[PDB]
Amino acid sequence: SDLTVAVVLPLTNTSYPWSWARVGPAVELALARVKARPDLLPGWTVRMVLGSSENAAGVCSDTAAPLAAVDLKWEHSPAVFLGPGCVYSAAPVGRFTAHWRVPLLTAGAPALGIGVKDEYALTTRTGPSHVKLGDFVTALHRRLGWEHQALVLYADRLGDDRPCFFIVEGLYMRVRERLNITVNHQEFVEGDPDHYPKLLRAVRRKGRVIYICSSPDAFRNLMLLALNAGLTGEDYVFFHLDVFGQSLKSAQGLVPQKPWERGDGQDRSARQAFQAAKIITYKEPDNPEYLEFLKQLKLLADKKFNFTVEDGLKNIIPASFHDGLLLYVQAVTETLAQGGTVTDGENITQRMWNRSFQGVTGYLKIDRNGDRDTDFSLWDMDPETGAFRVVLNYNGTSQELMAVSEHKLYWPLGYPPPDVPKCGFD
Amino acid sequence: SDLTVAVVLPLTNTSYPWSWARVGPAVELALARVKARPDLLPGWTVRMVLGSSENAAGVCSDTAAPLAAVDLKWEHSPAVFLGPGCVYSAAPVGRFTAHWRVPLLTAGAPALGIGVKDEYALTTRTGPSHVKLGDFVTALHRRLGWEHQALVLYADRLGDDRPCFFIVEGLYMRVRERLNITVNHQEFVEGDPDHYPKLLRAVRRKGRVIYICSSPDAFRNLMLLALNAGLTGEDYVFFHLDVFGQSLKSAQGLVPQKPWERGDGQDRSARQAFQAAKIITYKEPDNPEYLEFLKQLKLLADKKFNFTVEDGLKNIIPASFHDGLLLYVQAVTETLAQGGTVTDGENITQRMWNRSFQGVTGYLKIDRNGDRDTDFSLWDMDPETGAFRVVLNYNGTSQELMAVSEHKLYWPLGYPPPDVPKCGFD
Amino acid sequence: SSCFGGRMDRIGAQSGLGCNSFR
Ligand SMILES: *[C@@H]1O[C@H](CO)[C@@H](O[C@@H]2O[C@H](CO)[C@@H](O[C@H]3O[C@H](CO)[C@@H](O)[C@H](O[C@H]4O[C@H](CO)[C@@H](O)[C@H](O)[C@@H]4O)[C@@H]3O)[C@H](O)[C@H]2NC(C)=O)[C@H](O)[C@H]1NC(C)=O
Ligand SMILES: *[C@@H]1O[C@H](CO)[C@@H](O[C@@H]2O[C@H](CO)[C@@H](O[C@H]3O[C@H](CO)[C@@H](O)[C@H](O[C@H]4O[C@H](CO)[C@@H](O)[C@H](O)[C@@H]4O)[C@@H]3O)[C@H](O)[C@H]2NC(C)=O)[C@H](O)[C@H]1NC(C)=O
Ligand SMILES: *[C@@H]1O[C@H](CO)[C@@H](O[C@@H]2O[C@H](CO)[C@@H](O[C@H]3O[C@H](CO)[C@@H](O)[C@H](O)[C@@H]3O)[C@H](O)[C@H]2NC(C)=O)[C@H](O)[C@H]1NC(C)=O
Ligand SMILES: *[C@@H]1O[C@H](CO)[C@@H](O[C@@H]2O[C@H](CO)[C@@H](O[C@H]3O[C@H](CO)[C@@H](O)[C@H](O)[C@@H]3O)[C@H](O)[C@H]2NC(C)=O)[C@H](O)[C@H]1NC(C)=O
Ligand SMILES: [Cl-]
Ligand SMILES: [Cl-]
Repeated sequence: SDLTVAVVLPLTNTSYPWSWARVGPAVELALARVKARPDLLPGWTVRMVLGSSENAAGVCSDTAAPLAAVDLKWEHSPAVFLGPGCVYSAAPVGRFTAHWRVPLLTAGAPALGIGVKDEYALTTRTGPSHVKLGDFVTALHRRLGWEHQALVLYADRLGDDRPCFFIVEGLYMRVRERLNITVNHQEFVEGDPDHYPKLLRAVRRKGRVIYICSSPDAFRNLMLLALNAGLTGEDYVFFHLDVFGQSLKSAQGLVPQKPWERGDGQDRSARQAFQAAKIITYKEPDNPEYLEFLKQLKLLADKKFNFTVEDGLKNIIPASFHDGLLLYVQAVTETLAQGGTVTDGENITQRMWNRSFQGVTGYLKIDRNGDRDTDFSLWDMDPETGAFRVVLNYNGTSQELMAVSEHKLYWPLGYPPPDVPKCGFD
Repeated sequence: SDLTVAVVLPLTNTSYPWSWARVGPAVELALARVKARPDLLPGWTVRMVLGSSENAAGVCSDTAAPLAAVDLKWEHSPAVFLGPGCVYSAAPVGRFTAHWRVPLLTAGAPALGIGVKDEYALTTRTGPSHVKLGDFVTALHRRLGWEHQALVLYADRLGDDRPCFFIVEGLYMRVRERLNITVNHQEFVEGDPDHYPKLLRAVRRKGRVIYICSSPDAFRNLMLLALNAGLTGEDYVFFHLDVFGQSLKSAQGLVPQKPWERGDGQDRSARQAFQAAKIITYKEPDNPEYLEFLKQLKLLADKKFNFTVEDGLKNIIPASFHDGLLLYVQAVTETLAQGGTVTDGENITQRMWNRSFQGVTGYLKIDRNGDRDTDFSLWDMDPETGAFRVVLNYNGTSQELMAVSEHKLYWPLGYPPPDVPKCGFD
Repeated sequence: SSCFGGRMDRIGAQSGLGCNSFR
């Protein structure tokens, strides 16, 4: 007569895209629509029981989260788990829920190994995955003739969820799986100056198509050092893997978009350097339903959660929890319509998998593997104004690259420079 | 009035050094001696509740084990956990017990990361640690002039506990922490022939002091390929990191010791190749108490466990669980003698740490970090007979290398070859 | 380190990527 939904997310820390101050009102919006829909679980009263994935210091934990999962499992015996979003939180919990035969929904956990559903059984991802980034890079390289060698630089803060490692892992593994070109890689520490000589040296020795996963300031500094060192768009192209677009403002206002502007009197040199820089991000959903969702999300989050949800790419994560929760309820409704129960995790999961759905994020497709296809945008600067704008869009499902607003990809030489230099790298 | 000891180990699989078929009777012997000792917990009746760390396939699991720990924690509220020994089993359980403020004892879990007692609080290791292997290697390099470069090759079976990775990790980190020499490393897959050209190439390009962590057969094949390629003891020295001495028989009988002998008509070529090979192992405890312990262990394990405990270096693990459990009981006895309780994990743990103890393994020392100092042996072949024998012993506590039975370290050139070649590696 | 010291979960050992591996 009622559905018990267990939630394991950061219930107090509001810094994550999957924080409860941000996913809570999104999910409450979802349940509120379930009530208004006579075609989704009629008569059922879906309840939620919460558990925090963060430890005493307030960061998501590889211990707090699995402990909270067990706690909710024996106290309430839920039918489904929601979250966690952190990789190190979701890995033990996913293995627990897989062993319990309970479905798991999260718009986080994008890491490669979560994709091994033979292990993370009944885990459905409704947000971005890092192999899907590999899919975008693959399509990019096929469309620009880069079929030999690319360099990947990534950095992480000690003690975090290693976001840039998992991003690069997914890109590296998928791109090599599909193109079998040489993908060199190098980890660095952002705060460590000793690595910047090393990195610049590697940049001009290991690759000319260069992907960097780092903070905005690290990517700006590297560009400034690359210009200072005579590394221009005629030979090098630097892709910043900024999937949440931290180096940009939101797509609602703040016209125009300048990631090289900093106010430190280096902005004139940074713009000239950023002519060789392009920014890869997740795609902002275009559909109006998304904008109405943000309006309601901001209103609810400020109302029953004392939080101020700001505009930006991170909001696709609570939008995807909202869409994933609606995706699940219909699956459960369909399972009940054929004599099943809410505990047939296999039947319910298979109903969600390999399926197209319409949500606030627009068209979303769950692939045969249970992971949402992810759309990406490619930002480039206008050589006239210097501001960055989307010039290329990747549909994750059809794996097609489409030009945006009749824009062209800026190249100092008119065409992309080769991924291999003249007479080798020497 | 009674002490509850929770156990998370492989209760069915008897393949691990820390299997219950082998640690069970050792622990049984320990509790049996606690009864006989009026000075160890008088009146208390120590009980044991068991949980299996293996999953449905019968291998130790990163999921079964933490689940069993939770299960025992709420069902019985134990005062101490015993095990697990697998690294991926111990890490989540260790973090759980550290969050529960419950002491943890294991003679396994030798991985570097377990050494972070700021995370793995109240975890006391009474068996070997892989940083201690670095200590041995450091002392070795200091005593033979190798202070520049060494190469490390390691391989693992896909899906196991990655033993050779954690071995090498501990050696890598510790040796580099103390000597700051270049330690090159390369992973390979044993069953993959494509790596043997690569490895042989790396051997003669990346180092001359070479450590290999692999199976016996892989190390033999590598030696055979090294001889076939003209790599002799005059320039190269190959250390096999065979800590449990899988490539050797037991030290009780089976005289003599020939790891190159295989019976495949290649034994004549393998002996000549193994002239450049030395084997690093744990040290067999010399004390008579150890021999009497094995006799009783074999008897009990065949009696109440239907298992046949065979002679070999692996038996130091159940001996260390036995010694570790006795070390605990005295600590609890001393805590009770000063008004504490059995739940003062911090007081009990500190009483065990930085402490010298006498057990069946002889002198054992728990360092300031809660880890048992580990003694190592160095085997070398006699150029007359070809059989291998211990020629060097490392006391983990004093960090001294002592010659064994007046033997000398065999060198084709009379002295060890330099860790750097003549005019560079080119 | 680029390869060693990074946690003890099988999720961080799906590719290496800091390590020198042939697999
Ligand atoms: C990224 O690529 C995806 C794959 O190419 C796109 O998916 C396609 O999405 C469209 C709709 O957005 C979908 O179209 C049809 O889907 C229904 C199932 O086949 C079909 O019944 C619909 O038809 C009905 O409605 C139309 C009016 O809309 C009527 O004219 C018809 O007579 C009928 O009543 C609808 O036409 C495709 O099937 C779907 N393709 C795949 C392979 O799933 C994504 O939309 C695209 N995303 C973006 C943002 O571009
Ligand atoms: C690896 O190195 C370790 C450090 O060098 C060695 O540890 C040493 O072990 C010995 C005993 O094995 C220990 O000796 C004394 O320990 C007691 C504490 O100091 C001390 O009270 C003892 O003295 C008593 O007994 C003797 C007879 O045995 C009498 O003559 C005395 O009058 C007294 O009544 C005992 O002498 C060292 O203290 C200890 N050193 C350290 C730094 O801990 C390990 O033994 C060694 N292992 C191996 C296998 O070689
Ligand atoms: C909410 O989460 C934030 C990110 O998850 C967190 O920010 C970060 O805080 C940690 C402290 O836990 C910083 O890191 C340190 O971690 C260990 C534990 O003290 C230290 O040993 C390390 O040396 C390191 O100093 C991160 O650097 C920091 N990162 C950022 C971007 O701020 C917030 O603190 C959390 N806030 C609350 C209220 O819980
Ligand atoms: C007792 O433990 C032994 C070692 O922990 C175990 O040996 C190993 O068994 C596994 C099977 O679980 C083999 O590996 C395979 O693992 C996965 C799961 O099927 C596969 O996808 C892999 O491709 C791989 O084939 C190991 O190779 C094997 N190792 C050895 C040295 O034998 C025993 O099977 C366990 N026995 C019992 C009765 O539980
Ligand atoms: Cl989380
Ligand atoms: Cl174990």
